[PDB]
Amino acid sequence: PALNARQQALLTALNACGDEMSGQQLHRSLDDEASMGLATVYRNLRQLQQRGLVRCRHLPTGEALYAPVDRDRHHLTCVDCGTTQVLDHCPIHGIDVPAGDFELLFHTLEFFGFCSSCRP
Amino acid sequence: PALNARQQALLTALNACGDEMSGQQLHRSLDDEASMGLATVYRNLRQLQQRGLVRCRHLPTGEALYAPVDRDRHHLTCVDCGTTQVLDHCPIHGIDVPAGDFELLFHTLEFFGFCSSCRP
Amino acid sequence: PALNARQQALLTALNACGDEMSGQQLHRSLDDEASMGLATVYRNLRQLQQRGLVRCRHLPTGEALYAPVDRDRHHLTCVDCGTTQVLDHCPIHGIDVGDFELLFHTLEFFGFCSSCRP
Amino acid sequence: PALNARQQALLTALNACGDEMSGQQLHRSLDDEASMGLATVYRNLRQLQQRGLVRCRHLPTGEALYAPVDRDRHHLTCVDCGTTQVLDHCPIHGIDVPAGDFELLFHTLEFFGFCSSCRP
Ligand SMILES: [Zn+2]
Ligand SMILES: [Zn+2]
Ligand SMILES: [Zn+2]
Ligand SMILES: [Zn+2]
Ligand SMILES: [Zn+2]
Ligand SMILES: [Zn+2]
Ligand SMILES: [Zn+2]
Ligand SMILES: [Zn+2]
Ligand SMILES: [Zn+2]
Repeated sequence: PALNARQQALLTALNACGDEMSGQQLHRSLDDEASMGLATVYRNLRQLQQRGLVRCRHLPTGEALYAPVDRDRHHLTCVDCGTTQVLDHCPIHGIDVPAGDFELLFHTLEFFGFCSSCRP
Repeated sequence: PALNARQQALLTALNACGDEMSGQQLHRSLDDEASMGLATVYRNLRQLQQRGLVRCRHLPTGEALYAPVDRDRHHLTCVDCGTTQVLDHCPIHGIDVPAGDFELLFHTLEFFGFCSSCRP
Repeated sequence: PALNARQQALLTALNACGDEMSGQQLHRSLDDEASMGLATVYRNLRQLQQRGLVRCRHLPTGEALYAPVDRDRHHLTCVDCGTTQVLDHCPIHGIDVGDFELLFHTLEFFGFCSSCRP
Repeated sequence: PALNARQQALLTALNACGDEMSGQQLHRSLDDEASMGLATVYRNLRQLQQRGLVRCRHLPTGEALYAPVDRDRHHLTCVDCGTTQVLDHCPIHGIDVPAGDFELLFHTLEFFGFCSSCRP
């Protein structure tokens, strides 16, 4: 098929941001011309996800962050204080999973531990 | 300090399930001898997480699932229909983190694509 | 006979744990002073099994789980995802079964969980 | 799904043998027409196991033995010398588990003790 105007506006906003965006950040980024209700943002994000055009991950707090499917950024996160840093590059280096008759689009990879302040 | 009786009962239940459980599923799994209130389950889970004895991740739905920290099971999930399969083996088994005094506990690795039924 | 220090340390650890333990979990759980190589853990477990003091079962993927012989817990296991529930009671309690001396039984159920059933 | 030619060849060989077979025994049983690599045998057995079309049980040594899912044979085994005898019939007589939202396929039932030679 082809993208409706709301799906196109969300993909444009996700591409324009250098980072991931929460549903609320994405909602606040829309100007009058592109404006839609918050529930409409989430519905249209879900459709973009089902078409494999948007990726999602959750912070430890449960907040969802969205990005274009091609943005493959991974983090180290302290399980105590939640402090987080981005990895320089993806350590899988584009290698394929071993290969079950499943068409692969992307991976989320997140590392968890204790920062200097929190380590026992 | 050593693990109290409630912390031990939760670790036992998470080990016995062979996979992961939400806080509500963990609560429903406890036998008469291990049973405690739901708020007690959440408080004790949070403590186990902070001690690095339990790992947590979020499903695409935003539900939080818990497992023993050493249970390292990854999935393929269809972004269209939400069908999921567990991988028999971790494809990044033994990975080190690249580069200042951060103690690694675990990684979350999840693959997303289209299943046989959904692939265009 | 009587148990050597290594056999006693493994039986103590299996009794102290509220559930079954893999050989690797048992190995990691030992006190520093009683610690031994993983192959030594397996050799000593095999001796405890031969004396009828420890029971063993295998997960579908081949991992061995050990417990005191007296712990008679049975499971429902999904053959797809490996999700498991313990049965609250033994469903063959009181079952009947020359010169074979019976010590214990393993009883394990396999199927599809709600998520995996097509 | 449906069975590929390798899955069909393994099911045929397991049905043709009067009892259970290790992956290596199954591999050695295949004729020129049905032959495949050992790793292919294990991969295809694992798939059949996950689909509930073959049953698996482990000898005390850890060796995996496979059979058609409907073949329900149980044993008496000496824990000392490993000598084993088959039970003349299943004493559960097809009775169902008590009955959560779980579809039951089969049971493994194994008895353990000391043979005449072994009790000290
Ligand atoms: Zn921290
Ligand atoms: Zn990556
Ligand atoms: Zn690199
Ligand atoms: Zn699908
Ligand atoms: Zn892993
Ligand atoms: Zn399952
Ligand atoms: Zn029993
Ligand atoms: Zn014997
Ligand atoms: Zn039977």
